[PDB]
Amino acid sequence: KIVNIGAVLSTRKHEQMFREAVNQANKRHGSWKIQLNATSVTHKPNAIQMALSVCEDLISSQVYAILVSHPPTPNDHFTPTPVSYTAGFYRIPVLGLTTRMSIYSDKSIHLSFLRTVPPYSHQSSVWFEMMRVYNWNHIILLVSDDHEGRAAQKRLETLLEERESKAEKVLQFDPGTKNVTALLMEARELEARVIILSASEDDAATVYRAAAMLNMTGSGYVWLVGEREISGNALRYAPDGIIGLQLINGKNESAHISDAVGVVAQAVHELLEKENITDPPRGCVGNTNIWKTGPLFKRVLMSSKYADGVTGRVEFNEDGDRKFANYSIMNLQNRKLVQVGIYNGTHVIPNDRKIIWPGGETEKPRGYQMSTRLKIVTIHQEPFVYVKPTMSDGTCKEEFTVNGDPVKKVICTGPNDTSPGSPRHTVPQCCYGFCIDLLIKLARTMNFTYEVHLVADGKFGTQERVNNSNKKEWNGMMGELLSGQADMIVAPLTINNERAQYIEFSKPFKYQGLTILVKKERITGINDPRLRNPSDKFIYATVKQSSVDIYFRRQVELSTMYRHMEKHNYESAAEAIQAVRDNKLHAFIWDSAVLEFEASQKCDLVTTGELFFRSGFGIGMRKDSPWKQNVSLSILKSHENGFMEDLDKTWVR
Amino acid sequence: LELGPGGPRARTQRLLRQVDAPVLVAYCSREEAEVLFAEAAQAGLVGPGHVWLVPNLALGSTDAPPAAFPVGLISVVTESWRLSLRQKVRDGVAILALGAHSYRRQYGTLPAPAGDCRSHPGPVSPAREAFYRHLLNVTWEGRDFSFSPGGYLVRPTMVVIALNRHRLWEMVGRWDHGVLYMKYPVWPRYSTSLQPVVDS
Amino acid sequence: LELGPGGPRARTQRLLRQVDAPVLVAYCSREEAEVLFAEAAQAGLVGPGHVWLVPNLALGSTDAPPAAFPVGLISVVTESWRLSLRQKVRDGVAILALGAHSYRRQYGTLPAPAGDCRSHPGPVSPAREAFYRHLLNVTWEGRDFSFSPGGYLVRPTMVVIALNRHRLWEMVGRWDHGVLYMKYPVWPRYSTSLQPVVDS
Ligand SMILES: *[C@@H]1O[C@H](CO)[C@@H](O[C@@H]2O[C@H](CO)[C@@H](O[C@H]3O[C@H](CO)[C@@H](O)[C@H](O)[C@@H]3O)[C@H](O)[C@H]2NC(C)=O)[C@H](O)[C@H]1NC(C)=O
Ligand SMILES: *[C@@H]1O[C@H](CO)[C@@H](O[C@@H]2O[C@H](CO)[C@@H](O[C@H]3O[C@H](CO)[C@@H](O)[C@H](O)[C@@H]3O)[C@H](O)[C@H]2NC(C)=O)[C@H](O)[C@H]1NC(C)=O
Ligand SMILES: *[C@@H]1O[C@H](CO)[C@@H](O[C@@H]2O[C@H](CO)[C@@H](O)[C@H](O)[C@H]2NC(C)=O)[C@H](O)[C@H]1NC(C)=O
Ligand SMILES: *[C@@H]1O[C@H](CO)[C@@H](O[C@@H]2O[C@H](CO)[C@@H](O)[C@H](O)[C@H]2NC(C)=O)[C@H](O)[C@H]1NC(C)=O
Ligand SMILES: *[C@@H]1O[C@H](CO)[C@@H](O[C@@H]2O[C@H](CO)[C@@H](O)[C@H](O)[C@H]2NC(C)=O)[C@H](O)[C@H]1NC(C)=O
Ligand SMILES: *[C@@H]1O[C@H](CO)[C@@H](O[C@@H]2O[C@H](CO)[C@@H](O)[C@H](O)[C@H]2NC(C)=O)[C@H](O)[C@H]1NC(C)=O
Ligand SMILES: *[C@@H]1O[C@H](CO)[C@@H](O[C@@H]2O[C@H](CO)[C@@H](O)[C@H](O)[C@H]2NC(C)=O)[C@H](O)[C@H]1NC(C)=O
Ligand SMILES: *[C@@H]1O[C@H](CO)[C@@H](O[C@@H]2O[C@H](CO)[C@@H](O)[C@H](O)[C@H]2NC(C)=O)[C@H](O)[C@H]1NC(C)=O
Ligand SMILES: *[C@@H]1O[C@H](CO)[C@@H](O)[C@H](O)[C@H]1NC(C)=O
Ligand SMILES: *[C@@H]1O[C@H](CO)[C@@H](O)[C@H](O)[C@H]1NC(C)=O
Ligand SMILES: *[C@@H]1O[C@H](CO)[C@@H](O)[C@H](O)[C@H]1NC(C)=O
Ligand SMILES: *[C@@H]1O[C@H](CO)[C@@H](O)[C@H](O)[C@H]1NC(C)=O
Repeated sequence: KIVNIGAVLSTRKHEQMFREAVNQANKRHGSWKIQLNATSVTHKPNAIQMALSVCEDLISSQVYAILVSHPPTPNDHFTPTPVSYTAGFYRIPVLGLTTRMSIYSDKSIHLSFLRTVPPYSHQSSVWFEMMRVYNWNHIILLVSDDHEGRAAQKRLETLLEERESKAEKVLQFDPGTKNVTALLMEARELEARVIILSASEDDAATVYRAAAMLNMTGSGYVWLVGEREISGNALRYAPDGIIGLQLINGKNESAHISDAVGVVAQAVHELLEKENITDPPRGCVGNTNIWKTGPLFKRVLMSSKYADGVTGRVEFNEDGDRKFANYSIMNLQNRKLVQVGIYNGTHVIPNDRKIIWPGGETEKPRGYQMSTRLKIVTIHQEPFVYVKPTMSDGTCKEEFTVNGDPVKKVICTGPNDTSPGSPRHTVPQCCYGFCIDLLIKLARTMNFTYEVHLVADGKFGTQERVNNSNKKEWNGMMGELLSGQADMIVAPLTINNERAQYIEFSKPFKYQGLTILVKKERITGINDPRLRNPSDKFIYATVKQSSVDIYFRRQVELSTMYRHMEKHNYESAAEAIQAVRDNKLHAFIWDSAVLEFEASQKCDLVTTGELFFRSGFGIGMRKDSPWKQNVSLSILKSHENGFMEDLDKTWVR
Repeated sequence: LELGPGGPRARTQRLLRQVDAPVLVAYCSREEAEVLFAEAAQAGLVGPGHVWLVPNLALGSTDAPPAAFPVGLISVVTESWRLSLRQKVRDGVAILALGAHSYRRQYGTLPAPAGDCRSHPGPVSPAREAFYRHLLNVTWEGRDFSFSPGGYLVRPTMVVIALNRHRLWEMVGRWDHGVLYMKYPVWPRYSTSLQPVVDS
Repeated sequence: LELGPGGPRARTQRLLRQVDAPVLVAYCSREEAEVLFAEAAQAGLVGPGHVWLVPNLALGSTDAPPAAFPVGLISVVTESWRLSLRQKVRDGVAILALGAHSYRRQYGTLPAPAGDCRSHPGPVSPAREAFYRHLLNVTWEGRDFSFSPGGYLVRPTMVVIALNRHRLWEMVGRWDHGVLYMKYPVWPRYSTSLQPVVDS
């Protein structure tokens, strides 16, 4: 039983190393009557003629596997593809020795393909490790629009989902296009200072020069790149201090040849010990069937641990890519690529030298640049945020408390009255109350200035699916905060599970629940028979697109009440309270604090039943906000000493 | 699961013995489909109370289905599934001709023919890129053949077919303009696997 | 599985690669145990995500566990597993002496000596049966040696032992009366040789 192996190499001397390696494997693994034969051909310029020569020289023989190298002249995925098709028709495994493209790891296209060197997509994983080492959470991902960039982005995002984190934003730029500065401009406006680039060498050079022109290479910024962006024309224009990484062997053709021959020999011996091995087709012409053993040979080849390689342990993952590779972390110090670590498959260990960050800093830079100007969206809630017209000269009227102390007020910008009568301009008005005083104390404590504006549509926020939409999106304050119009929500925003998935909440600054307001006390909460038996006689509803609507929608037992309420929901709390007082609405379901304050101050109305959904109000911020901890600590301290009690006495007695 | 010639027949029967569901959606090739359906019948997963839905990959040669395929198996194909080879060839040649017609009418000249197996130019010529663009969106005899950037069809008329009692693939539903049209108000379950009775 | 010495190995290796259970209970002799554990190591069922439990029969001399046995193998033995031969002989002679002493205390005479091989005493001779009954229920040094009518130890004090990292049969739990008292409130798991990996 003679076993024949084939190879497509470049220099015709690599063929001699291939023959020497096959001789070594044939002696180390007992020859007996196994006789591992070796045949080889050289790469050809024309791809079609290369495929035809693959049929005529290698497939014509009883080849069990084909090795394929990469010519020194850069042609990217062009050169190893033809073999992968011709050998892929018959399910003959083909091992790439130096190819790095991610398209060859897609087993639906390149069926019988394996590789001894990981693709570029795996450079994301090592990046992830650094994000764990230096605790970087807010990152920008600058990937090219080609398939390789998309693969890198997908791999990094999948890694981040396990950690349950997210990239700040992803910027896909068309390959080979100039003036990507516009995209970079967006990266400048973000709060993240870490940029992870995945592009070709020319695109890397373009991005480097554009970032240099925009002062993105200064202090506080961190650049993470792969080997494509720190070699060739990219290295010359690379800004100082960037961190790239290189595979240890990478371009060592001979080491990969030896390792591949070793793994192939081991797999061949195992396969012939398995019996029922049939025979390769012996010629492309005539034979139109796949090789029956092919899938079994590939399955044996993938499940192989050749822990004797020149390049270390040789093992494959679920799609043939080399698992557990070694990377060297390189830092550009004074126009020299100094090695400042090694990624040994699972961790990165710093060994020598000192990391020089792009701004010349000698200390680890944080991955964010929290601003001082804070755009704060707020809503008009009667005991928390009073909104009043300002006087003719553009300043708030001086007013003193009943105790005799000045009332702090802020200048908000809101939509004057409802939409039809509005002149459609953000008129400046005067905002004050519980939440405004809390915000003033919080800004004084945390040392940040602010500008306050009202929510455009006057809704707290919910998820809705408009017809002919590909996805649902938050409206109101939640949509404003998620879209970026606001940086922080200072309003009676209820904390619930639906909002918490997309939004970070501070520790509650006020505990309350849900209650029912009625005119003139004949309802026993939401367990009352009339509540569960709706009729046209009894009308009850809440404010549209609020926490109460979310609460009622998510309960199957309350579905009929949800339908009845939805048929008559109101636009705002004040309108529904007025409707209740005007005998137009019988019961109003809302927050305990607002409803209790309304009943106490206005009289003529009473709250009924016990609180049936206890929660609290919290300051809403974007996910993984750097100062979420500081806001929570400040709120806890305010609760502890006296501040919340003082606010309660002053505003809502 | 794991299908294929012979293979490890165990551990697929064990897994198919713990499938408790009224509706099953399967993905496999033709031979793997036959193996899976033989295993499922051995595991009592066919008959009334079980509905199978598969894409076109599992089907092969719609003219003659295997004996292992259960009746009531549901798949979705394109409208040209019932057309003859001559009609398919005519439709494809019509697509090419209409694309050439639109390109000539908009540019004022016939498109340049293709090259050879010789040295390839490299960068794509603007003429080749424009002919491709006019070749994508083509409508012919009412039904449109708009092509995706990925090279497949966008918004085609789709036909939901199912295997009837007579072991023949027959049309059951239509999908035009994003609106389903089914011929059965309630899904018929006339399979004759009531030997255990409890199976239903 | 056959688990015979030097026989069909591919047949059992095929089935051992299809097992997905995280806890495996085995029953075999010592040699079959070694063969089974070797094949399981070849099939990757020995790692930190697999627990093997076997009765006394599978193991042999606990003083020298074989190399094929994985760490964390669990078995249950009697409380005399760590006793020397002299101590066990003393316990047995004590049981016989206490039975004879009870029989004499009730009947006022020592039990009659046993017969001979060159005869067959067809009747049970209730003098013998009474002595057997007295031999059944015996307590000694605060240990219950009560014997079942099936002639084996009933309600005995059992201990649960396991093979630790140093490849020694360490004691883990006790079976005092009908209550389990075992160390290790969380079961420790080792990655093959070392590195006591912790569950995530
Ligand atoms: C790819 O990696 C190969 C091994 O990792 C490497 O082969 C090695 O080549 C070196 C010389 O470049 C040989 O070392 C020779 O010279 C030293 C110094 O005197 C002697 O100590 C050695 O005995 C020897 O004469 C290594 O022996 C050789 N190792 C092997 C296993 O081949 C290739 O050079 C690398 N190819 C590249 C980097 O392109
Ligand atoms: C949340 O509150 C934290 C405590 O007030 C605060 O940590 C403090 O951060 C400042 C930096 O602004 C540190 O000041 C040190 O660093 C600066 C700049 O590097 C130096 O100029 C100073 O001389 C000083 O060495 C404080 O030391 C540090 N306090 C503690 C206790 O660690 C956080 O920054 C706050 N979070 C925010 C604002 O998002
Ligand atoms: C063993 O491999 C050698 C290649 O080293 C094969 O010899 C080639 O055979 C083909 C077809 O007969 C010729 O086109 C080549 O010119 C030969 N190469 C050399 C260097 O002579 C040989 O056929 C193989 N033997 C077996 C039994 O497969
Ligand atoms: C590349 O893009 C940049 C940024 O969009 C262009 O620079 C702008 O060009 C417009 C003219 O359309 C002018 O407003 C200014 O010259 C630039 N404005 C800003 C805000 O940058 C540039 O013209 C584009 N083309 C190149 C660089 O060749
Ligand atoms: C990455 O490189 C390190 C060396 O820096 C490799 O570690 C050595 O690998 C050889 C090869 O088997 C062993 O003989 C040594 O004992 C290893 N040394 C140490 C300290 O572990 C490592 O194997 C390489 N990565 C891979 C996946 O092989
Ligand atoms: C509150 O913030 C202001 C400005 O944001 C700080 O004023 C300057 O902050 C920079 C930031 O490092 C310092 O370098 C300057 O020295 C500060 N100015 C002065 C006059 O000291 C201010 O220090 C902050 N207050 C704190 C941190 O307590
Ligand atoms: C099919 O698509 C092509 C490509 O968009 C259309 O060609 C365009 O025709 C308009 C005139 O109506 C020109 O202004 C565009 O420049 C053409 N595009 C290109 C890329 O040349 C063509 O009209 C479409 N066919 C139909 C029937 O609408
Ligand atoms: C062990 O069991 C034997 C057999 O039941 C007990 O012997 C009996 O003792 C009672 C007590 O007076 C007598 O009435 C019976 O006649 C005895 N039967 C026989 C067959 O001897 C003995 O007492 C038990 N020992 C203990 C410690 O409980
Ligand atoms: C970048 O920094 C230089 C340094 O002086 C400055 O002149 C230039 O205006 C900066 N570019 C900006 C702010 O866009
Ligand atoms: C090997 O092939 C023979 C004939 O093709 C067949 O009878 C036998 O079952 C096969 N052995 C396997 C599948 O283990
Ligand atoms: C705001 O709206 C009121 C209507 O109540 C109007 O009287 C006032 O002039 C408006 N303010 C403007 C347009 O600045
Ligand atoms: C779908 O949404 C559009 C958006 O304006 C609307 O005009 C149309 O009437 C909607 N169709 C419905 C509700 O059937």
